[PDB]
Amino acid sequence: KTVFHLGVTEADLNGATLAIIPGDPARVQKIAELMDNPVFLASHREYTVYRAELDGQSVVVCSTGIGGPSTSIAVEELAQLGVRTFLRVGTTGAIQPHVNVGDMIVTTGSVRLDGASLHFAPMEFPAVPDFDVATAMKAAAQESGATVHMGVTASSDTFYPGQERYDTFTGRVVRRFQGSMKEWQDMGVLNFEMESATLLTMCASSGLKAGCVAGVIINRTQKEIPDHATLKETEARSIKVVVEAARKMLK
Amino acid sequence: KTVFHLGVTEADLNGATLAIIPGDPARVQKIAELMDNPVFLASHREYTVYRAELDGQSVVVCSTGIGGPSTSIAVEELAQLGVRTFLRVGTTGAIQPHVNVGDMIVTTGSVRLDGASLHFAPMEFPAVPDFDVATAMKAAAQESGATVHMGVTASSDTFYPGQERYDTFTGRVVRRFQGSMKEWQDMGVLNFEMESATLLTMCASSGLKAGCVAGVIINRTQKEIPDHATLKETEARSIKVVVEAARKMLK
Amino acid sequence: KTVFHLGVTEADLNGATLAIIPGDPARVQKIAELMDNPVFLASHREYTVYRAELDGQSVVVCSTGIGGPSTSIAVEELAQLGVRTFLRVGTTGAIQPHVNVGDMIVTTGSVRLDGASLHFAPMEFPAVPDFDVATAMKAAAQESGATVHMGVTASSDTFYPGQERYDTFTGRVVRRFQGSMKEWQDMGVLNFEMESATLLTMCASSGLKAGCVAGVIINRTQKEIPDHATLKETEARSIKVVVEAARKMLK
Amino acid sequence: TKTVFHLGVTEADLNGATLAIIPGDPARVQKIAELMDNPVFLASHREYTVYRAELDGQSVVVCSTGIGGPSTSIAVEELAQLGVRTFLRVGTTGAIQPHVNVGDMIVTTGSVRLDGASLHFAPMEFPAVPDFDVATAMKAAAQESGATVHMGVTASSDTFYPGQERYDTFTGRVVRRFQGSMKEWQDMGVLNFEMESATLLTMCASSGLKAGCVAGVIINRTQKEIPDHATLKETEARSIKVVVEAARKMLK
Amino acid sequence: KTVFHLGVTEADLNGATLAIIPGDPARVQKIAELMDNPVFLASHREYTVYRAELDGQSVVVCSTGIGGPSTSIAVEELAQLGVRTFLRVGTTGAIQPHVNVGDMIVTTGSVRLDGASLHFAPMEFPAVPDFDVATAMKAAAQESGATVHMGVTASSDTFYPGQERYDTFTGRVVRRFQGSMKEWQDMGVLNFEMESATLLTMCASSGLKAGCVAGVIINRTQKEIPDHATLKETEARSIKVVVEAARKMLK
Amino acid sequence: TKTVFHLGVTEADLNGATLAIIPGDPARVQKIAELMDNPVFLASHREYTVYRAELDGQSVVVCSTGIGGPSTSIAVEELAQLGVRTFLRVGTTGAIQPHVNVGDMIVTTGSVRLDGASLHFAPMEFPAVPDFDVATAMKAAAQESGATVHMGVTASSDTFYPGQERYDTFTGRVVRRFQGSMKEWQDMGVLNFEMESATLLTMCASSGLKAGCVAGVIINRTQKEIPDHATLKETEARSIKVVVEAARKMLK
Ligand SMILES: [Mg+2]
Ligand code: NA
Ligand code: NA
Ligand code: NA
Repeated sequence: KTVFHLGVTEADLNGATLAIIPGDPARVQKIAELMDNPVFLASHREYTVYRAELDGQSVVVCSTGIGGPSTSIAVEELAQLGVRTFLRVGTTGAIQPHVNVGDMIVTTGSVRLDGASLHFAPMEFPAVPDFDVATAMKAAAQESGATVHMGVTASSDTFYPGQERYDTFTGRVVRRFQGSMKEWQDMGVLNFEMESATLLTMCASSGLKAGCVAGVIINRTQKEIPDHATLKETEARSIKVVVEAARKMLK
Repeated sequence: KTVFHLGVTEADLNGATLAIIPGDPARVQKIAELMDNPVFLASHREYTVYRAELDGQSVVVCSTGIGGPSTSIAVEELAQLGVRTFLRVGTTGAIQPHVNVGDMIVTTGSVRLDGASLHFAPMEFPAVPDFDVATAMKAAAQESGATVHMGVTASSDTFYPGQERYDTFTGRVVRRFQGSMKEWQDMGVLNFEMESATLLTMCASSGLKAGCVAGVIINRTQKEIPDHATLKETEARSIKVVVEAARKMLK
Repeated sequence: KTVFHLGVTEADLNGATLAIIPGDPARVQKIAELMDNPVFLASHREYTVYRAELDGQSVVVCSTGIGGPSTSIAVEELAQLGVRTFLRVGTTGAIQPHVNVGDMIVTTGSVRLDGASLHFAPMEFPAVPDFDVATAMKAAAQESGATVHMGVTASSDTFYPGQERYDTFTGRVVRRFQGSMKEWQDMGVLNFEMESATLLTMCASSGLKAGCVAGVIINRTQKEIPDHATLKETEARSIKVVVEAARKMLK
Repeated sequence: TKTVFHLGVTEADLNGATLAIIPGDPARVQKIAELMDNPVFLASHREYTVYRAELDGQSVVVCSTGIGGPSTSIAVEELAQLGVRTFLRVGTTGAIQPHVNVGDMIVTTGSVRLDGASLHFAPMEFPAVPDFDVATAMKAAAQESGATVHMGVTASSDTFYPGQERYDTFTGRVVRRFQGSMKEWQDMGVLNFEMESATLLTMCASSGLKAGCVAGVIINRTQKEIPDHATLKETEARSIKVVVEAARKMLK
Repeated sequence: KTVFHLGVTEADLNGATLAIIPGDPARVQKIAELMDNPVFLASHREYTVYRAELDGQSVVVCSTGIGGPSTSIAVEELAQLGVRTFLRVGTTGAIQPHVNVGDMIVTTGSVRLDGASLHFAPMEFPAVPDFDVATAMKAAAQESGATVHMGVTASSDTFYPGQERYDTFTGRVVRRFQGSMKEWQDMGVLNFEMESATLLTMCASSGLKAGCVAGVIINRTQKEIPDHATLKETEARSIKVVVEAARKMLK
Repeated sequence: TKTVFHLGVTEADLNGATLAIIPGDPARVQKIAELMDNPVFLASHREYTVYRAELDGQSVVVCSTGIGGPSTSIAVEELAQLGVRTFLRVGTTGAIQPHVNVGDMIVTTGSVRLDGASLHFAPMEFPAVPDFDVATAMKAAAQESGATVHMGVTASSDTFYPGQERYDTFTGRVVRRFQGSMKEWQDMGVLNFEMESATLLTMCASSGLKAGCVAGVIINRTQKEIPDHATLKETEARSIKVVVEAARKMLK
């Protein structure tokens, strides 16, 4: 049996029960090649799927696309094929002045500024990671030598108005999001992204283990775009960290 | 300047003020080749971008990925580059017994079961198309010989629970969506999809003209696999119709 | 055999399946007299009911009163007596500078700033007209020689605070409505009125065909007071247009 | 001289009135006014019929509201622009509790806000409650008329049909929000449904205006008995007699 | 049967069907000693319980603690033991300039700025007192010679941000509550407290009779500080008044 | 020097404490304080009993909260004014999952916000989340005690009765919102019910304070509604030993 969107079967996964889920399809091969015997399985729409081996055990790498809706499809269909643990990796921009480019963020909870999380649990339910995944990500990030921040991420269904950007076609932000960035800053939120609220809510309410780790590639309060060397090193560290976190999760 | 995600410039669009926006990146070239002088511009993440010419005028074709969040990025960045009219095309499944495979649906309004629409307008605001775009889509659809339905579409941030699917890993649907498919059926809703609420709300509240047309490729109330020829013909007709609707909007 | 509020039976309607529904009881006779053989049927509370003949077919004219609640009663009771198509006519202000006194607006969707719409469908559902009624209204309005605007109407349960009027007894506007007129202006909304959200939501979710057309008699953004002659012409044109729209709907 | 936009009257037309009786039906306005002295028709436009009269020498307005919070909110606002500060709603109603009998009177102590226009004056958390002096005067007038009086909560709906959980309709459907709602209100002690009190009471309690509602019971949803015309006629007449006596107590 | 939190039995109550419910456990004995034969029953957590006799009838005095949650436990457990009428007494701060220190407020309805009221009735339901109890409280307060205000009270789940206090650890007030005190002032709200919305909603929806009376001990709009004698007199008058209101409720 | 408004203490009274242990019941404050060095009573007002003690040479406060978010929010605010930055909640809880046994410990990783006071600090979208170091210390302290420990989501209710879907009550009714809610939380993997963690965690996570919750299971709601009182005394004793050891780990 082949799932509707991902184009793979349970046999294709070789017994994997853990997936690493980047957003960008072009990063899938790069993550798989950090492990042993990487194998391309399928690519359709924003979903590129590889398998590889980590300490002898099969691991899936599957892209999600941008946003909760496309992420929710990938997580569901991988769970149909036996995956139980989901490690999100990416890079991100921080919104607090003490966070530096090259630091890592491990999300301990997300502000649910999305719609798909409500398709799994009502708004009162916390978008929080599994404690073992969060523990493994913190340990892998710390062992990398980076400075690590554990804290809250704001997870938005838009890149522009929901992150209170005004440098846009209309220059307008709807009332709900006017003043929102300052509010999140004053509440200690570390960063914005666009998938964690869906991922964490769907997994925490469905018997699946999930977490999110990200390397910081810009501080939005300072707007200092990194040189190429620093960007490359931060991107590389983020995926090396997520693979070591997967290693810590294997049983 | 090059826009942040799509990787194209205003010059690359060569004057285009109208975009055709399918979901799947692999459909972009297939739409572009119905027009004159198609040229590939860029491909990043779920976003593949071509230009072409229709009756001497430039037209962009840009994929959106699945879901309102990735759609909202593409629409905003194309608008930054001068695009003012957005024609969504795709194929869909219907939820009314009287709608047959091969028929076309032109959306007159969407049920906002998404999150990104709320980043542009509060829930009270109607997710409705531009009337000229809807009229052009109806005319083009009828001129193709298909049976056309004008009506309401339910636009969900998930494929599974928000469309009241129970054939899933948990088999559960949150309270909000229990009994929902029958509620929408009794309210005359024609079909589910995953992008129109975001697209139509964002455009109608932002000075952009938008509409949606889709070919019906399955009927969820019927238990019948369509033949391959009928599916191919319906896909081909959907994109012929959207290009003819673009020709009507330009003229 | 009589419905509870309107005081008419199905036999009194002489087979009519289409109603013209103004708000003011005193306008019912005026609209009826534009058609053939007008006959007074009943008057109770805000509900004055006539019948007339248009191209040989019976048409009902029934006032609604101000607001969604009284409107919802008239629509339901007429539907119980066999009416399936409802054409709302009136006159309105406008909130966009480009809309002039004497122009006409055909609503493509309503902002649901009412309560009664929620008694038919949850807020996510679009308050949108039937496409054939909106098309007939656009055609009748344009054929009259008026400048016609197709677009979104804000439909408020109040005349005063929900339209952000400060020339009131308290001069207070509740937080929800502070700044709201500029927000709707920036979102492209054309006008305020007080019944379309209820009408359009109720009908679109209940298998009834509805639409709304209005003549513009004042513009909130303009200082010039309209010539009383232009007001009289606009009132007369509005009802001539809705009768022609009814002619185009007859089968 | 300028007239208010919908009601078609000026402050001078009211002869100093600071109290209004506000029925829903325009045809009941003259019937209330004639219980007082020197009733005079002022205007009729749309659902708004307006009379003045005198009670113990003081001017009183009588003005219909139409059905629903939206048309009611217009009448209250425009009357308040002309100096009216106290608003007494009267009408007749069904009841949803078995202990409330036809011919009894209900004085609303608070309303379930199943409307929209109340939200245009105060967020949902705000209570739709009457002025305590108005409710007190209504209770005293009702008791002095010989009727059995019930003080309690009224459910105030923007619809007559689905919001009152009626299924005998064109579609036969009731939206999810209102499925099971009649039994829910019954178990919470709610006495009756009507269609204007949540708007009226929220608008007035948040705007420095005094308001209350009294109604004669003319049917009981929970009963099958059909009241005859003399009983309905008696209940309608008593309801307006009671509201005029309540106005007298407010003016004293 | 011994109720779980309050630690009393029906026999301990000696037939009482009326309770006076202050917030502070230390005030229970003081209230009981205004009546005949005061007897300590139990003390656990924030719940101190006495019985006394008033005109020969048993009355309970039971503290609630601060907040709707602890109040809801006390009311429920007393109702299990036969109590049907609940008279809340306390002292409060007023937010209207015309309300003076030493005046008394009888609540005619509460703004539901709490959470526990929603555990008994949806937000649309009015947090309103029983009319007999409010009438008895008005009469007792007026007969004492105090100036009495009947009106709306804002009932907050917090002492600090929900009363728009900025003199706090963070100085932050969440968006919902920014500007809120001026909005309640403009709406004619008399005072803030922290239990009435829960108490009134719970009782009104559960067949129990409840009301609230308070003496004003501070006014947030007035700079002048009240003297010690005025405060001691106001605290003493508040409890004398509630006992006289209980007398008026006995049957 | 001024005392805080409700707690009746000054910063000097706390001897520089930056960590508080916050039980609900005033009578348990002394029981926790006596597990540390040099316990001293500071104040008692309303439901707030406050002691100071010393742990490995560092000052620690113990302060009761009362039942519910509203009284808890006062105590946390006023302790934070006096320099407290870390808050360790200890208490008992009712488990809702069948695999959790009486006497097990639960460390909350996030709370379902079935309260009102959390909304006075952050909108509903914001996660009621503990500080990660506090949750890590609580888990380690609970494991080191020999207890079986569960990490997971807690449903945090403003009521004991209907919001925890209890039916053995005066009316026997539960409002629509909460009908079927316990099964819904069970199917979503929620471990337990209590009444303060949503307020505590949301207020601290949005205000620069570190907080966590640990609780001993005294009842399993898949079995019964009201708990039994033998290992309960034993469960309470182990829970407070665990929270003191978690405090030691946070101070190290
Ligand atoms: Mg730096
Ligand atoms: Na996507
Ligand atoms: Na009306
Ligand atoms: Na308490």
